[PDB]
Amino acid sequence: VRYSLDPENPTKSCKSRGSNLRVHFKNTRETAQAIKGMHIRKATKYLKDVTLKKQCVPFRRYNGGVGRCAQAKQWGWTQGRWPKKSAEFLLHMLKNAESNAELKGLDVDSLVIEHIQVNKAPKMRRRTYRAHGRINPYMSSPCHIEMILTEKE
Amino acid sequence: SHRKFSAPRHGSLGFLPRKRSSRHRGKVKSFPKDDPSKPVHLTAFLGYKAGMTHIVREVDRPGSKVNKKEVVEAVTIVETPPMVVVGIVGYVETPRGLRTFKTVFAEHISDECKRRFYKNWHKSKKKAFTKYCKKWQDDAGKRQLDKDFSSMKKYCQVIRVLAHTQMRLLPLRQKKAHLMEIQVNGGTVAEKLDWARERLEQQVPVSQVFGQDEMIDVIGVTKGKGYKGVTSRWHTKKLPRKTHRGLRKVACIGAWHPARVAFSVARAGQKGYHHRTEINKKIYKIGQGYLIKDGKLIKNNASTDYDLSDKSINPLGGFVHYGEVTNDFVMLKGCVVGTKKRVLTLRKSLLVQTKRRALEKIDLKFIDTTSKFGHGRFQTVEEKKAFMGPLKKD
RNA sequence: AAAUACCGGCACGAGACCGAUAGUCAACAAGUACCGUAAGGGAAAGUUGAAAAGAACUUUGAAGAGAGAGUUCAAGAGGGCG
RNA sequence: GUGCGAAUCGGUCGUCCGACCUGGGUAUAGGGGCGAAAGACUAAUCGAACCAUCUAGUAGCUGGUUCCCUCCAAAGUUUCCC
RNA sequence: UGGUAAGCAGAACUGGCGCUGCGGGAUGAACCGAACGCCGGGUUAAGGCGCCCGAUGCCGACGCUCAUCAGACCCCAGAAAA
RNA sequence: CCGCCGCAGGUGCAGAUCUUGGUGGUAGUAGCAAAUAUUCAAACGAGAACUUUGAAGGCCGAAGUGGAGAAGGGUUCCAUG
RNA sequence: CCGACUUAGAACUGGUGCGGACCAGGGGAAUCCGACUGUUUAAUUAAAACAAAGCAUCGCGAAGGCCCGCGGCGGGUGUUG
RNA sequence: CCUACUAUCCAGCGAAACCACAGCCAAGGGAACGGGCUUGGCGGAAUCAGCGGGGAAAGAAGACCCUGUUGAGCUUGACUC
RNA sequence: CCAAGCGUUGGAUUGUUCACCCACUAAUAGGGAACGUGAGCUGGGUUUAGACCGUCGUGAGACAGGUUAGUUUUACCCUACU
RNA sequence: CGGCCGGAAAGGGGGCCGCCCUCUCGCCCGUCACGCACCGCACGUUCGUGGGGAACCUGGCGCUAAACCAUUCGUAGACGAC
Repeated sequence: VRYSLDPENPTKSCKSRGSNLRVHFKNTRETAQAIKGMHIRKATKYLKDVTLKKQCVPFRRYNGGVGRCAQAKQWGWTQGRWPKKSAEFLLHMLKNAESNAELKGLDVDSLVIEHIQVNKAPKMRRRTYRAHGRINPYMSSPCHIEMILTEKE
Repeated sequence: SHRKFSAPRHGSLGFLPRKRSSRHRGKVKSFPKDDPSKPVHLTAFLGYKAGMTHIVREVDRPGSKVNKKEVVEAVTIVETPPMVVVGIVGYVETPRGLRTFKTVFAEHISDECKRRFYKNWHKSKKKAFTKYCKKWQDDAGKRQLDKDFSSMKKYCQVIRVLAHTQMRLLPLRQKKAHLMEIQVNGGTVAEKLDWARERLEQQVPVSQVFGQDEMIDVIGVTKGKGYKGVTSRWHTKKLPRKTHRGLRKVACIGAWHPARVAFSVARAGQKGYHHRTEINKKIYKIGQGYLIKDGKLIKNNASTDYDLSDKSINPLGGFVHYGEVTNDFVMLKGCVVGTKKRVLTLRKSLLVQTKRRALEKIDLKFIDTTSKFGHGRFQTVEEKKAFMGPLKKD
């Protein structure tokens, strides 16, 4: 593996990663942007509220048609969703990350999400059948996720 | 080519931004023009629409076919408990308009008024006007309060007074009182501000402001109808039945080549909940509140001079979707603007009234207090009992 | 008979030719897969590394997947990988 | 009407013992068949099916026609021509 | 020359645009000035010089005209009899 | 793998509704609406609006959404994972 | 002694409702066209178009009339008259 | 005015046509109907539901008309068989 | 003459624009906006393919003659407007 | 230096007196000598205790709040908003 950003020093950081993860890229990039400037215990509490529909994720770049909610005003925005599977997929990663921290001998009550990045994975093809004997693509849009934590206050 | 047959427009372009009015309380856009000839008075009031009922009276207008006969008129009851004055606000006449000069508030403000300066009253600490109210308990604090007045009869020209509602008394859910700037019209600025300070922290009933047979103007936001279509909103012609995509719309929204859609073409959007100002609403009578003398509560508000019976203006089952009218009320002619319970700004007339219809004198024979929660028959509980005899419950 | 002709067939030798969208349709399980009732039509598709030395073991998870170790000049070559 | 569908669905309709409806077997083949006749049907193809070859058919007509610098630089007029 | 006339159809002569930028005409294939290698100084043409906008911010000259539709620059962009 | 002197050409792309492959914006959008209808508990399980068992409420209503064949399909049959 | 389905009539009765849901023809005076039933452009025309029975001519007594076939002591009508 | 199924908001899943660059107007001139140019109006992030004025919107190298020394189906008193 | 602020209608026959008549009325003035306006409708008229009649043609067919039946697609993009 | 009086069209920093207050200088002619006299040279000299922001000191005086979500309402409502 070769991550995007090296950790500022490799003693205070643990990394976690997952390739070909089958979530919507345009939902996971928005929930991975919301989670970026947080303490890890804040992040686990936050994604739990996104699962139970208690705090929204502000859709900023991929916001085409995305509806308007009352829980996006705390982000200073208009449009928000509660993407369940993206919350579940980079919560499993947070649990793997704080597993790596305990094994690498860190204060796990102090880890801050320094860098988190969601790329596009290779698409997977299947077919929809449309009017007048035509077949159109029905392709899934999976994503690679990588993240680096760092112990602080 | 040209329009084949001439028709008028659908709807007015005078009320054109057909959007939800950002205010819930009716703002007085224009207070009536004053002259220092008259004695000092309030020019507006804040009432609550309770509901509607019949009236029967003998009409005096000579020459007409309704002269010396009886009629039946729709009347609207607006419950109006006495309003409390909490502050005075100065205005100065500027070349850019008319600028607020100096506000001075009273020492004691009731929590019902205080609620207006909060969204989350439960979570709050009620700390508003804790350090302002100090300025009456001190010698040095006084010597700003006293010079804030001397500056306002020297420089300031238009004087308005800050009234609020006694929502404590009203049968609604809400307790958060409505504040309202009411312009003190009448005599000179010294006479006006000496009056307003004496009336500070006191109550003003409706007999002070509005008389009887007085043409007033009612200001209120209309009843909301949500997102309505073009034939629902603008009341255009419906298209005839065989139309493929939809028959409930305007067909052509403009020519080719003024190549944009004009502001005058009838589209779909928000209908109702618009700020409106109907004029010439004749007051028939001002009732009395639920007094307690002798121990015995008197409630014969709707007792006229041709009934003599002890029925309230409350009909059987009170007013539907409002509640029980216990306070002093006003009773105008016909329909007024907005829902049941709706806060309603009653203002004095902008015009002069020199007609027969305007100076007509009212003499109510009968007030209907039959149930409005169905096709009611009985005026009073004693009528229904005397008619229907005893029941199984008895 | 001999001298002449020969894009089929069996075997060879060569080239100022092409170098995997080129050169045969076919460098590979190609007249293959697939399509058409049939006559017929007809593809795509080469490369880890010198050597599998193809990642024991610890650890998180239901698992895909990771984090450390480890092999190699190199995984910034990890099985469709110059 | 980017369909449920390269002709379908709903209501409402025509006929319902006869010139009726229908499965299999069988005969007719491309300037040919078959047609209670619409140039209709002949495998989503019909005023001449489908497949391969002649064949890279011909086009006074459309469209394109790939590096730089310097030097010279036009014509839309005469006569004859299905 | 034909046509009431046409930003119409057809000729002679010379000059242009097409094949050609540049300064002026606010704008514009053809008008007016003038034709171009890459630059500095000077000065002109045709047009300009209230402000946009380089230049009259001259103590410019002499008259004319008041418009409740003033007037204001080749081609040229809206007028007559009276 | 290249310089110089000669030699040879399938020798230079922005366009051809160019060929082949690859990726955008639209867009987390259109949409996932024909034929009445779902619900409470328990089990197995890491995980249940959808599996399975029970209980209820329903539909097909013998020209059936039921039991058997013909043509066509070719292991789709059955058990266990 | 043993009966299985009808039919007609009467009394009383209900808030005049009673083929109570479902099933289930609107009618009349004419004009044009084609007799009628039947058929037709599958995927824009179901019609007054085609057909039709009835009517009327034309050909031929077989080595023949009408038609097929590259060919023939070849073939269809014809197991006909 | 009422009902059902949508549209609408959410979890999960998730295409397509189309697209020089793109996208606010009045007049001027211009291939005589400008989103871009000239002179004026003027110009405030990111967006949701709608709507059908405009993009001389999409669709398909006009099925009308003409030309081509391009054809085909049919006809006959065309020419040659 | 100043003067476009507000009006300028309901019907019989016709696909009609136009026409003409009935009735009402203050009055029943004339026009433009791609001869406003089909992803707004409609499809009566024209103007494909089926058929009938009349005139013309030897015929196939023709009619600026009459007649009847004849598929009206897409917005989820940018702007405009709400 | 503390008070004595004004300022509202976009309040504006000033006028005047006492005393608390300390010189006898300040302005203008003439003597008296001095200061990196930096050896011909460029952004010199100001309004500047400017504007805007991260922070570190050392003193006092002072203050302990509301918004949004979540819940509820139904005068409101596609969703937001209210």
